[PDB]
This record gives sequence, structure tokens and C-alpha cells, in this order.
Amino acid sequence: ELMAWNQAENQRLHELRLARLRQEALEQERRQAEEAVLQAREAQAWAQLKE
Amino acid sequence: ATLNQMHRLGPPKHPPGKMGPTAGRPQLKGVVLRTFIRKPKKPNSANRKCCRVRLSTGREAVCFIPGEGHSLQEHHVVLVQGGRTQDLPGVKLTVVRGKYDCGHVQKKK
Amino acid sequence: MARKKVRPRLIAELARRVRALREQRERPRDSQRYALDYETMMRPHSGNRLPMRAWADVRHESRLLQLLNRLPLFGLGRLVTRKSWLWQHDEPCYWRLTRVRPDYAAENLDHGKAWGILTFKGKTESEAREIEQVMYHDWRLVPKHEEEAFTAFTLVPEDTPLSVPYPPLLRAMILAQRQKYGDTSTEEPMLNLERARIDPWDYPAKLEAKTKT
Amino acid sequence: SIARSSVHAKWVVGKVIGTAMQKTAKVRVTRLVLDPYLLKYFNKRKTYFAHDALQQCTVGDIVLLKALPVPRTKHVKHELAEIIFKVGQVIDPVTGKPCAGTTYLESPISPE
Amino acid sequence: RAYRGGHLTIRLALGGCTNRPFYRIVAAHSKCPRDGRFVEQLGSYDPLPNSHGEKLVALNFDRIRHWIGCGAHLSKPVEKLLGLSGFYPLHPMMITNAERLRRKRAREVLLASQKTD
Amino acid sequence: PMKGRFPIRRTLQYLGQGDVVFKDSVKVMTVNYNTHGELGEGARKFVFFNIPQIQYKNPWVQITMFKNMTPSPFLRFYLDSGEQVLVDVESKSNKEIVEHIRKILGKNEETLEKEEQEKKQLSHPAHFGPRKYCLRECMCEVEGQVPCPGLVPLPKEMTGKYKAALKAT
RNA sequence: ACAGGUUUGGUCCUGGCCUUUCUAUUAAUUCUUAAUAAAAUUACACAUGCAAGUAUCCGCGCCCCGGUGAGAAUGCCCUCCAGAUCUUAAAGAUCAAAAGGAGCAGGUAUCAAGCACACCUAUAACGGUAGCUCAUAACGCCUUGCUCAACCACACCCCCACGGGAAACAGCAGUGAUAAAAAUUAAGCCAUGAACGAAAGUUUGACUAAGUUAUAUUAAUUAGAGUUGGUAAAUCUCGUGCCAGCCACCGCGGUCAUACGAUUAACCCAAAUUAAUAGAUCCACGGCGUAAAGAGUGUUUAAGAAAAAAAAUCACAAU
RNA sequence: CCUAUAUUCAAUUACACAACCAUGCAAGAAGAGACAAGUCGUAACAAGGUAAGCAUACUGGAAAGUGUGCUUGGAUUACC
Ligand SMILES: [Mg+2]
Ligand SMILES: [Mg+2]
Ligand SMILES: [Mg+2]
Ligand SMILES: [Mg+2]
Ligand SMILES: [Mg+2]
Ligand SMILES: [Mg+2]
Ligand SMILES: [Mg+2]
Ligand SMILES: [Mg+2]
Ligand SMILES: [Mg+2]
Ligand SMILES: [Mg+2]
Ligand SMILES: [Mg+2]
Ligand SMILES: [Mg+2]
Ligand SMILES: [Mg+2]
Ligand SMILES: [Mg+2]
Ligand SMILES: [Mg+2]
Ligand SMILES: [Mg+2]
Ligand SMILES: [Mg+2]
Ligand SMILES: [Mg+2]
Ligand SMILES: [Mg+2]
Ligand SMILES: [Mg+2]
Ligand SMILES: [Mg+2]
Ligand SMILES: [Mg+2]
Ligand SMILES: [Mg+2]
Ligand SMILES: [Mg+2]
Ligand SMILES: [Mg+2]
Ligand SMILES: [Mg+2]
Ligand SMILES: [Mg+2]
Ligand SMILES: [Mg+2]
Ligand SMILES: [Mg+2]
Ligand SMILES: [Mg+2]
Ligand SMILES: [Mg+2]
Ligand SMILES: [Mg+2]
Ligand SMILES: [Mg+2]
Ligand SMILES: [Mg+2]
Ligand SMILES: [Mg+2]
Ligand SMILES: [Mg+2]
Ligand SMILES: [Mg+2]
Ligand SMILES: [Mg+2]
Ligand SMILES: [Mg+2]
Ligand SMILES: [Mg+2]
Ligand SMILES: [Mg+2]
Ligand SMILES: [Mg+2]
Ligand SMILES: [Mg+2]
Ligand SMILES: [Mg+2]
Ligand SMILES: [Zn+2]
Repeated sequence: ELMAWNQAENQRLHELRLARLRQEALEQERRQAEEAVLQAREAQAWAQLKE
Repeated sequence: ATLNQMHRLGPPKHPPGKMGPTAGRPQLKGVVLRTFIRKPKKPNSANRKCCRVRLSTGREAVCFIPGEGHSLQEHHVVLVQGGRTQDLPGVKLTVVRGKYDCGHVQKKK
Repeated sequence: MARKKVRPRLIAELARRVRALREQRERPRDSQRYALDYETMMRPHSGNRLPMRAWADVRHESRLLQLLNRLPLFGLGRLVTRKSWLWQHDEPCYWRLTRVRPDYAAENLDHGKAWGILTFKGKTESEAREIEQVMYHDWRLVPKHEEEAFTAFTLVPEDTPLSVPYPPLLRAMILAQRQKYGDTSTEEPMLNLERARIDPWDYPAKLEAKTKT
Repeated sequence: SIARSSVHAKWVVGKVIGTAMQKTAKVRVTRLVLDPYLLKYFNKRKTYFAHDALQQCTVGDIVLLKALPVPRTKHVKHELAEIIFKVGQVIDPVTGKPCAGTTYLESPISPE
Repeated sequence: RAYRGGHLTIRLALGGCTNRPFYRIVAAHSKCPRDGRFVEQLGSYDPLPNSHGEKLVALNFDRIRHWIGCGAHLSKPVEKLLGLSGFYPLHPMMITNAERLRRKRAREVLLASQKTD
Repeated sequence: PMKGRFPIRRTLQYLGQGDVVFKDSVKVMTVNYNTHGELGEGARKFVFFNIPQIQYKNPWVQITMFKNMTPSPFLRFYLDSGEQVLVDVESKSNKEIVEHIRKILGKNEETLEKEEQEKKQLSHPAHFGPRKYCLRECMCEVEGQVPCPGLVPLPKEMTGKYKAALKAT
């Protein structure tokens, strides 16, 4: 009874986690857009200087 | 120290008592080799009455004779006890008065 | 027990083997063993002195192999009784000899190991067994004609009550105890003596080692 | 049904110290012992020899030991049951996914 | 300690003080000393009559018969005591000594009436 | 005790008062936790506070910690059957972990009370002997009985010397 | 520890030593009677007596009890039980060898390496890998009974006991020797226990009851010991003159000594009182600029901490 | 070996061995401590009359002296 109960519990928590992680993935892609922008800018500045 | 170090060394343990002149025994029986006189240390002066004795353990030691006056010759057997005489450097033993060949001090007559 | 530095004692084993060997090799013939001085009533071998109550029966009676040595087949199928049984038990007490293995170191051939089937107080055992207290002098042989006179047995039933009262306190305990659980039966609690049957001390014990089941 | 070991150790978990011997893993099991003066818990370590049938054990793996009913030798009282954590390669028992340290190697939220 | 042989036995261990005896009824190995180690204490026996004129015996009957139920032999005074309780039949020697005592009383009665004359 | 961050937890009392008693199935508990992240927090606190309590009442159970192996905190219990309980502890508080574990494999207060009840019937009030095991030694010390003669010297008649000196003459 | 004395011309700090409490032996001085308890120098040598027999012969018993602490870091706690014994058909139950290990377990690291101390294969051998223990103390050396309803170990010596030295009280009494160390060459099996006996019962220096001894309690019949500079309760007059002597620590004695010796008085314990020796107790969860103490420097291993928020990087005389 | 049992044996051989320890005694050697109201100086303490000292080297009846780096647990009294 209790082992099955614990099983159920761990599965519930697993779902909660999966939700949280998808969220984090979204926020992370947003970060990636930001970083992409900055690195593009500085790549341009450097290309200019060297040219 | 830290907790780790205190665990590593264990709790402090009281060192066993180093044993003295009479070797853990309350008294010792011994025979008188010689009787002589010893000057005390510097702050205060007399000449104390001492003897040399050989003890049941075979160790020969200087020993002190309490009370005023005494009769002791070579070969006399005596009983000695632990009390250390403060004036006399190096003399850790004391003749028991009133046993074997050393009698109680005789009241003046 | 086990401490990592433990020493290998060899001489323990040596003393064991050597003592077992000197035991088997020097193992005494029962001829010299049960040999007896009849004047002092003293065994030479063991230095043992015999019980006072056993004195008369030593002088006036003969051991089994003293009466079995002058028998033709060395007494096979014969019937033998014991003086103490004759005196104490009026019902027939006898040994039917199956095998007899005498000891030949004996000059007079008075000693040996015996086997057989027993009838005590008329009751007969169904098996072969080694005979006990052979060296004793109680032993007597019954003649061929009086044989059927001794084996004649009047079968009588046993009158000892099968059940007895419980001791007073134990009884009261049982009563109160079944009273507690709602048992109203006032029927007297009874002690069943059926398996409490014990042989009298005269009954010979078996010398054969027990098989563990 | 009698199969037993007289050893208190029936189930343990320990690190793999060394693989040097044939079909045998040396394993350091570590327990919490209470230092009585300080009333505090420290790690006592003890080594066990475990039977590895397939020689499956790298050095550094976290491993479960089951007590052997009959001792293989004086020093081998245990058998290697499971490899709980393979060294440098670990599949998270919770989410069933490969991970290097606290990072996921394959995301549990990207099934396809 | 390990012995060669011997049996489980219920006996009297003598606890006590000079001229004031007391007995702990005890489940013991046979070969170990009297007052010494024991398997279990069963009961206690106070030989001296108290304020009310009583010798107190306490017996743990459950455990007593557990141990007799395990094949424990009783000592003669243990027997005498259990029989006095009525947990056991009266030991034959209790009764026999009772008779011997009665005959002693009879011969002392007659000797008294013979000396009075 | 002075040294340490939360010195109270090195006290005999604190260790005694933690209540979890594992079933007899439980042999090994493995804690796997992290030293960083907000989520793993409770787990850490657990390792810091209750792990000592737990281990104190379960002296024969092996407890082992592993740090920064898995990205997520959890417990594993190894039973005598070969059964493996996996307990995820994530955003769970310290207390929640304790109560949840006590729930899964605990011992009901019934169980524990029956056990201690069996241990308390071990010492029997009526026995006699050493002060260590017994309430009384002589029966000299029970009220109505005859006193220890080393307290109250006996009447001359109860003395064996008097009885022997009488039988002699 | 409820603390106290003592470093200095003096203060504060640090820091030893000692005092005050309790127990045991011995010794000195004193000692009236009971009861109880306990009885202890010695694993050196032992005169004499006794300590195991029972039982109609077989047998069953005969270091079991009792003795002792020599040895061994021996071991405690805990697994698992062959065997022996008892009872019974079996099953049970008591004692539990060997084998084991979660944990605990004397000192010493100026004992740091041990030197074969592992595993596999399989058939039980051939053979094959090259391991195993250890700074979380291996391997040594020294000291030692114990964690006590008890346990462990020894049984003249050579760990053992075939053999060999050699002729055995470490059973009760005793005796030499030895030591500061001093119980009766005693009475009973009446009671418990043990052995043997079917049983009446017999045996038992186990034990019961006695003998001895201020060793300790208690009760009353019993008064003596120590002390009186400070710590620390309590002193007067003589004698002595750095002499004779005294003291646990400080110290006292050089002609006006409450400190020596004696007297008077007092104090305090009391059938005991002091001394000596061992214990019990007592060090650091405290410290490390100047007092004992941050190891001349950096790196990694083992082992730990990560406990909440971030960082790596630019004039100048590194090498 | 028509019931059944009886009897025998189990000791050597190959080497190494007081090294190695511990415990006494010792011709002798060296040190420390205690020690004159002794002899010779004056090193240190005050810029101790050449500031002390550390490491190291060499030297000297004796404290000690001198070299080379280092320390302040020395001063330079501070609009000089
Ligand atoms: Mg002076
Ligand atoms: Mg003195
Ligand atoms: Mg005298
Ligand atoms: Mg006999
Ligand atoms: Mg007594
Ligand atoms: Mg002080
Ligand atoms: Mg000073
Ligand atoms: Mg001064
Ligand atoms: Mg005396
Ligand atoms: Mg004495
Ligand atoms: Mg003993
Ligand atoms: Mg040794
Ligand atoms: Mg068994
Ligand atoms: Mg065992
Ligand atoms: Mg010893
Ligand atoms: Mg020996
Ligand atoms: Mg001897
Ligand atoms: Mg021997
Ligand atoms: Mg003797
Ligand atoms: Mg003997
Ligand atoms: Mg003598
Ligand atoms: Mg005398
Ligand atoms: Mg008797
Ligand atoms: Mg009797
Ligand atoms: Mg006698
Ligand atoms: Mg006294
Ligand atoms: Mg004086
Ligand atoms: Mg004067
Ligand atoms: Mg004074
Ligand atoms: Mg005076
Ligand atoms: Mg300090
Ligand atoms: Mg310093
Ligand atoms: Mg530095
Ligand atoms: Mg240095
Ligand atoms: Mg100079
Ligand atoms: Mg100047
Ligand atoms: Mg100068
Ligand atoms: Mg100068
Ligand atoms: Mg000059
Ligand atoms: Mg200067
Ligand atoms: Mg220099
Ligand atoms: Mg020069
Ligand atoms: Mg020059
Ligand atoms: Mg200035
Ligand atoms: Zn009493």
C-alpha cells in the first residue's frame, strides 16, 4: 500500500518538475536571443577594427 | 582546536602517577650503612642528622632521622617512610621513629 | 576464538592421536578386568572394593559364563534367570540367549559378552539385545524339563486406576481457569496415568547406543 | 528455506577502491559512527571483498553488495549485486536520464 | 561457562546473613555454584516466621511449569515445597517423616507416663 | 558544547528526541543531494539536522551521503527483500521529508509502545538480588520480616552459637 | 569545586605546585564489651592431617564445586551454531566448542612500513593473474585480568605435554623462605548445593554454625590521639639562641620564638587518632601579536567545506 | 566368516641455531645539575661605556671577538 503510495507521489512530483523545466527552457531561449544580439554587435565592431 | 582534530586525538587522558622513592609501598625496611651530617640549602642553616640505608628493593638511598638526638650504628635495621625533607636537597626518605632499632625519642632526664 | 596472531598448537593433536591409539592397543581384556579377590573382596585391576550388600551373593553364586561354559553349544536357545529376580519377582523373569561371545584370554573361560531376548514379569520383549550385568554373581540356569514350568505364566490384568485427582491447588487453578472462559461443566478434572507407566529398578537397561531420529 | 550468512552486513553500499584481483572488486563501505565525547557523527571506513562475475567494475563506481550465503574465501563474504552509479556515466534514477554532475546530458522534457 | 554435561535444575540458592537465612528459588545449570549464575529466578522462600507467624513462599507457576515442561529436575526441598503448596502431590518423605515424628511423640508420651510412676 | 554552527544538535537530548524508527526491512539509506540551487535546500537541511537524529535511533542502519552526482535531490532505501524505495525530495521542506519518510517505513506508535511494554516486563518487581537488576536484595528489608542482623542483632535463642552451646550441655 | 595558599617593592595577566573532601592498606601511639561484614605480601618451596565417593558386583561420578590472577591487549557487545547433557517417539530445552563481525576496546609513531601477508580457475589437482595489510595506525614494543547476577584464563615448568625436566597445597588448615603486609594444623553434615542410590540414605575443609583480628559499619559499658604563625578551629609561661630542632605549601629558629623543646590553657576528632602510600577527583568545546603555541614558501593527494549574492585580466623593481 | 569377530602398525629424517634481545657488572670516557664569604676577568642589564640579537663561519683562558646578510625585542629627543 505504502510503496504504491510513494510511487504515485514520485510520479506527481515528476510531472511538477517537467512543467517547471519546460518553463526554464523557454526563459533560456529568451536569454539565447539576448546573447546572440550582443555577440553579433561586438563581432561587427571587431570586424570593423581589424578591417 | 576544531571538532575534527578533537575527534582525531580523542579526549585528554590523565597520565598515571610517576612513582617515588618507596616505589608505591607505604614503608620500606632497610639497614643502615653509615650515619653522617648534611647542611641544608642556603636560606636557612643547621646540620641535619642523616643516614645512608640499603632497602629491601636493593636500592641504596639517603634517609633522614627526625627528632632531637638518636642512636644509630651500622647494621641497625630500620623502617623508612615517604616524607620529603624540605631543607635537604635530594633526601626523599624518613626513618620511622619507634620501630626496630630506632626507638622513640627519650624525654629529657 | 580468532585473533590474527594466534599460535598453531601442534602437540594438542599429537597427544590426542597418541592417547586414542594407546587406549585401543592397551584396551584391557575383561578377563583380568572383572577378576576378583574373594578373600579381600577387591578387584586387582580397578583397586575397587565391592559393596557390603553384594558380599554373600559373590561367594555363594556364579556368573553367567560360569554356567554357560559347560553347556554344549555354549548355551544357545537356553533359558537363564537371575537370583535377585527369583527372590523379588514371583512372576517369571528370564533371558533367552541369542548369541554368546566368550573371552578366551580367561584360563577358566568365566567371562564374556552375551546377547538375547528378555521376558520380565512374564512380559516378553520382541527384539534381540545385549545382556546386562553378566559379570555379576546372581546368575542361574533353568533345566530343560523345568523349562516349560518356568515359561508357564498366569496372565493377570492391571488394577491401577487410569485416572487420579489433580493436586488440590493445581485442581483449583484448572477449575477457575475454565470458569473464566465460560465453561460451566462441573465435570471433575482428571489426571491420565496411561503414559506414566515406569519399569521397576530391577528391569535391565539396554547397553546398545541410541540411534538418533 | 535456509540460505543465510552469519555476517551483520547483509546489504551494504560502497565505493570501488580497486579492480586489481581477478573477478573480485575491493570496495570501501563507509558508515556514520557517533563519537561519544563530542556526540557527533564521523565516517568510519571499512573494506569488503565482493565477487564480480563479469568483471563489470571500474574504479570509483558506487556499488551495492549482497552477503554471500557461503563464503568464497576467508576475505570474500560478499557478492556484487548492482552497479548503483557507474563512474563518469550516470543515469538519474528519478528522471531516467543521462547526466554529467548537476547538469542533464539529455533533457527529460524533449522526448521526441 | 562451558561445562562437559549436567542438567537444567530448579533449586534453592542461599541468599542471606549469619543466623538469618533466605532462599531464592532458581532455574540453574546443575554444575555451576549454589548462589552463583542462574538461567532464571523462579521464586523466593523465607525460612524464618515473620511478625504474623508466616514463612513466605512466592512461586512463579507459569515459568515453573514452563521449565518442568522443558525437563528441569527439582531438588528435594523444592519438591517438598511444591507439594506443601499443593502444586505437586505430597512428597513420600514428607509423609514418612510425619509418621516417624508421630511414633516419636507416642514413645515419648509412654516414656513420660512410665517415668511419672 | 561551544564549537559548531548549531551546537544544540550535538546534545544527547536533541538526538534522543528525533523520532523516526525504521522497519526491520530497512538496511541501507542513501541520501543524494546538492550543495547548490534553491530547490535542493530542504534536502541539505535534512542532512544537517535530522540525519543525526535518524541514525541515532537506527544504529544498525547504514546511512550514506552523495553530493552533486544527480541534478536532483532524492533518497533511496534498500530493504532486506531486495526492494528499492526511491523517495524524491525536491522543493520539500526538512519537516515534510521527515514526516513523509516516517509515513512510508516507520513504526506505528502502537508498535513502539508494545515493544517497550515487552521490555518493561523484563524486570520483575518480586525478584531479589543486585541493586542493578532488582528493587531489593535481602528479604531483611521487607517490612514485616526478620531484619538483617547487621542492623538489629538477633535474640540469643535464634543464634546458632546458643543452640550449639545448649545441645553440647 | 562555592573555592583557598604561594611568583612581585607593588599591580594586573598567564601559569604550575599545594591545601580543604572521600576510600583502602600499612605503620606509630591508644584500646572496654558485643553484633555484622570482610579478611589481602608472594603462580617461591612445602613436614603432617583432611578436602570424592556412592552402589548387590556393572556403572555413574571424581579442577563440578573450591583456588588463583600467572599468562594474554588479551577482549566487551553481537551473529551463528557443531557437540555434550536432560527430558521425551519425535520435537523441545540447558551448557554452548569451532567459526565469524555493525560497533566499542591500555600505553607508545623515537614501532612506518609488513614481506607472501591475496585472488581466480575449477576440479579439488594441474594451472593462471600479482596481488594483500597499513598515517581512519598495519607490523612491532611495553604494561595488564575484566566492561562484574557474571566473564576470561591457568592447574609444577618446557604457550601445548606425546616426550623431557622432574616429583608439584594457585583445595582447608598449616610451615619455611620472602614482604611495610601474620585468621583455626578448629566442629558438624542439622540446613541449602552437589555426587551416587529404586529407596530409606551415605559422602562432601562446598557450605552451615563457631574460633581469630579495631579492617569497616552499628550499639552502648568504653578515653585517648592530633593540633593551636597563615591557608585553617584553637596558647600561656619558661628553656634554647641560624644551635637543637620544625614544616603539606608559604616559611620558623641570630636573646622578648603564640612556628623548636616542655608547661598552662584551648581546639578538634574519638575507640580511635595521626603519618606514609595508593586510589577516587582533577587538563583543552581552552588557547596560539608581546606569555606554551600560525609550523620559511607554494601545489596537489587523502580527507573535508561547499551552506544566500557575484568574480578570472592590464603604468612601475618577478623569473 | 554353522551366533561371529580377531589382529597389526603410525616413528623419523634434513638443517639452523645466542645471532638477537633483555637484565646485571665493567677497565674506562663524556655531559648536566648542585655547588665557597674561593680564583680570573667583566659578557649582559643605562646608546652597560664598541646598541643588543638571529643564522653561519673562523678565532680566543673565560665570559666572548670579528666577518656576511637579516631582525628591533635600540635610540636619533621629532615647525631640528
Ligand atoms: Mg633561616
Ligand atoms: Mg614531612
Ligand atoms: Mg613497637
Ligand atoms: Mg565403582
Ligand atoms: Mg554471610
Ligand atoms: Mg592559583
Ligand atoms: Mg614574575
Ligand atoms: Mg615577597
Ligand atoms: Mg596491623
Ligand atoms: Mg592484612
Ligand atoms: Mg574462578
Ligand atoms: Mg605480552
Ligand atoms: Mg546444537
Ligand atoms: Mg559459540
Ligand atoms: Mg599480568
Ligand atoms: Mg601453564
Ligand atoms: Mg606451587
Ligand atoms: Mg602447563
Ligand atoms: Mg593453603
Ligand atoms: Mg590440587
Ligand atoms: Mg613464615
Ligand atoms: Mg603475629
Ligand atoms: Mg548436607
Ligand atoms: Mg542430606
Ligand atoms: Mg569435616
Ligand atoms: Mg577504627
Ligand atoms: Mg611539631
Ligand atoms: Mg623565650
Ligand atoms: Mg602551624
Ligand atoms: Mg611548640
Ligand atoms: Mg591551560
Ligand atoms: Mg612565543
Ligand atoms: Mg609566517
Ligand atoms: Mg625555523
Ligand atoms: Mg658586547
Ligand atoms: Mg654613551
Ligand atoms: Mg659590560
Ligand atoms: Mg655593549
Ligand atoms: Mg670596554
Ligand atoms: Mg643595549
Ligand atoms: Mg652568533
Ligand atoms: Mg678576532
Ligand atoms: Mg681585525
Ligand atoms: Mg619622543
Ligand atoms: Zn540481610
